[PDB]
Amino acid sequence: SALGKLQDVVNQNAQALNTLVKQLSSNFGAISSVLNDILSRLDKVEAEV
Amino acid sequence: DSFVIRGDEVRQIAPGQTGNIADYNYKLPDDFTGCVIAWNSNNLDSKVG
Repeated sequence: SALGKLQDVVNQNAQALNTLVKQLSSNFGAISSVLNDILSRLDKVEAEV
Repeated sequence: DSFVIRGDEVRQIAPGQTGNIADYNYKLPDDFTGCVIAWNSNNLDSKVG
């Protein structure tokens, strides 16, 4: 535990990138989070929305 | 731009549509600035037989 002041700086920067990547799975209220899925389900004007 | 069409297919005369009229007869651009005006012409354009 004594060296943990450097280890926490490593941990926060790993957690920050994992949070940034996990947010690719979110819909944000869209029909899907997968971009090719949106473009397969819907025609151009609705897919753009 | 002027033509006769079937009353059902008038919906294809709009930006970002797909179908036999949209893709094989008359295609509007997605960023269209304009007005689409239609009227029924059964008294002019139909024939007995």
